[PDB]
Amino acid sequence: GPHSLSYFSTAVSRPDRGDSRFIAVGYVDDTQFVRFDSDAPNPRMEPRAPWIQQEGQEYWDRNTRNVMGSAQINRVNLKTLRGYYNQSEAGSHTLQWMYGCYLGPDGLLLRGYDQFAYDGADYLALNEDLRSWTAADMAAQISKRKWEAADAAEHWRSYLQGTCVESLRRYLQMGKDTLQRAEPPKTHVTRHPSSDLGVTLRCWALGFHPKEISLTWQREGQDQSQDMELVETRPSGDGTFQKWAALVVPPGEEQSYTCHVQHEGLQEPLTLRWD
Amino acid sequence: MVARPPKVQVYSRHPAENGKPNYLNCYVSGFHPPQIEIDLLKNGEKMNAEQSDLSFSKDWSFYLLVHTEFTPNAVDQYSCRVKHVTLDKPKIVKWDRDH
Amino acid sequence: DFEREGYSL
Repeated sequence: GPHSLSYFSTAVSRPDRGDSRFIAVGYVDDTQFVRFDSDAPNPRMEPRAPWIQQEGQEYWDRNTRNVMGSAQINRVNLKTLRGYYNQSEAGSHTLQWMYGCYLGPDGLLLRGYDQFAYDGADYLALNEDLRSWTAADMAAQISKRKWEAADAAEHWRSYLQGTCVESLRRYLQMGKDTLQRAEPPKTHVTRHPSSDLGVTLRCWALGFHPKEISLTWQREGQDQSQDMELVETRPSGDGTFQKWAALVVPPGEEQSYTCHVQHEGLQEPLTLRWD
Repeated sequence: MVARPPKVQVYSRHPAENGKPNYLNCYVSGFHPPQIEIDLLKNGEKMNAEQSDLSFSKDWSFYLLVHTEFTPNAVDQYSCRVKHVTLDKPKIVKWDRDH
Repeated sequence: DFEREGYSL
């Protein structure tokens, strides 16, 4: 698994108030570490993980200035896009922006990205060459031509290849005891009534980190993915995660079924059954 | 361009044991637009629960965690109530110790 | 370390 540093920003227009709101969050891997909210009084970039608090005032001042300027540009972007699409001035719209870097095994950039969505749909994205952009429609073509004229890709390529991965490496060191710790899942299978003709087996994985995990059910060697309910992986609230996978099986046939768990905290894939 | 409805899970951090302090979570994901109201309820009454900073997944859908400390017991009922443009009436999910 | 946006859409 490549580590990553990622910033996720949401800009929302608020015509009834005459303004906009911009929220940004930063993550290393699955761990949030900073936030910014333009509705906050005196708004600043703020810490959200303990290990970032060792950064000095220059870091917080620079982060604040950078995210504040970005909030101002995105406030204007909401108006610009409303005009490109000839939308009413009364409606709220959403512009999301996400950029970040994944770290290769050699300490270089494995992949960088910088993209936007408007009202949930892809708008404009930096291609993996970091030299060119892909636009989703005629509006985004206007933006793309602007950004080709300005050589906006150079600003992003330089960041992604340089400071993004160097920052990431620093944060991985700062937070090594949590960020670089894999915690394996605690696992068990529960049994619940379903009907006359069925019982539910639920395979649980609790307390694991990172969030990536595989839970599958088999019956005597055959995978059951088509008939199982697999919930979205969910946060515990303490930096770990939870997941379950459930299947309705015939009454009395529980021993034919095995749950299979893969996670980077386990030494070997686990097989378990209801007991 | 169609709005995406929220998925909602309500669950405890740790396996529930009556009389043992714990944490109650309402994880709301997959939704768009981002305007949403998410309330944890104790016997139908809103709890003063902390909410995560707004974020989103790779597919641009939003997610939020609403959470608070609680001590489960044999009497109190907990749920999570969600209001969103895609929902005709508030979506209520009960806390079930088995989900 | 947050990079500022430099350009508008």
